[PDB]
Amino acid sequence: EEEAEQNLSELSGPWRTVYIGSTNPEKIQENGPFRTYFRELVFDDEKGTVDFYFSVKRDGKWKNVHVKATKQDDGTYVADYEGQNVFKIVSLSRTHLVAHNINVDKHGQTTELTELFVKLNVEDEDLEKFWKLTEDKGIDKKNVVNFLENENHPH
Amino acid sequence: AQEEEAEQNLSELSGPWRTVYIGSTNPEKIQENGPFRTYFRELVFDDEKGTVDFYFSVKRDGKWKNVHVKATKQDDGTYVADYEGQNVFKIVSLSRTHLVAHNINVDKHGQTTELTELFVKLNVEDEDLEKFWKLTEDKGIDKKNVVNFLENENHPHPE
Ligand SMILES: Nc1cccc2cc3ccccc3cc12
Ligand SMILES: Nc1cccc2cc3ccccc3cc12
Repeated sequence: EEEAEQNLSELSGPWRTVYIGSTNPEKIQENGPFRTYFRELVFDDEKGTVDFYFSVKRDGKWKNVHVKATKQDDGTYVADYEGQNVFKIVSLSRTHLVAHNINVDKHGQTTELTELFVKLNVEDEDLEKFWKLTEDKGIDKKNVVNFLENENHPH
Repeated sequence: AQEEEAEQNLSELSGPWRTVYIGSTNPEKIQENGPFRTYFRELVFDDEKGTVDFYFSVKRDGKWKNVHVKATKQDDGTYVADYEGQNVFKIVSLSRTHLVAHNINVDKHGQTTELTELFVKLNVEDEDLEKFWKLTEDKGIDKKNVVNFLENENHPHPE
């Protein structure tokens, strides 16, 4: 019985959007800039940054977007995306993230958003059980597809 | 006496699941446009009827399809289901977060293919859901202005 050491960087990896709420419905409606499907998040304790990787559909087509947020002294984060954003992490753990974002667009319009995201965790022993079974059945490693990375890098 | 009955309570594990890895003795079956290149979405276990409903997506002929398959348990402990032929699969390892399975498929030409798979569950805890709803209520956001991204038709394509 063992568990990996807790590190903020250990939180990095595949994450998925569960719910997103908005004070302005238009921002999260179809073709809205904040109807974001998360792919991955990367936390960097040293630089005080969080890199966001998500997909959003615009003009009827899906786009992959990357946004880097920078932490401030007050613990909040700032990021440039469809205007200026100030993001606060309300709750964070190995499996979930609840955040509050304040966005002010190119027209001075303010929108507040809430979100719940969940992390997809793949444990070491589960991976080992999969590979053992795979080799027991005589399946070549090149005959294995990684669906998770496909979902994390869509098109 | 052979083995004894197994106290089975998997109803608990129902919910959103995702495909991590799928291996195959026949690469054609899981290559692009392959029938088993299946992206899981949801799994529902019924302990009383002894079944498992699979909800997944697969790309066929350049087109995405949402598929629903019902599997039925057997005295054997394995499950059988019809999908691109006859299937007999076994759950090798299972927990609140992962599923490792072995499936044997025989297509319409009698060809036998063995597949292995690792799937992970997307667990949404009540404590976290409550935190989200409280925060959402605090920001004066109406429940109708909240979008569910777990169960939504309009989503990105993995390929
Ligand atoms: N700072 C941000 C940058 C890009 C997308 C975001 C999407 C969000 C969704 C819910 C709550 C906060 C969010 C912050 C975001
Ligand atoms: N019963 C099933 C129906 C449809 C696709 C499946 C894909 C699988 C992949 C690896 C192991 C078992 C599988 C069972 C499947």
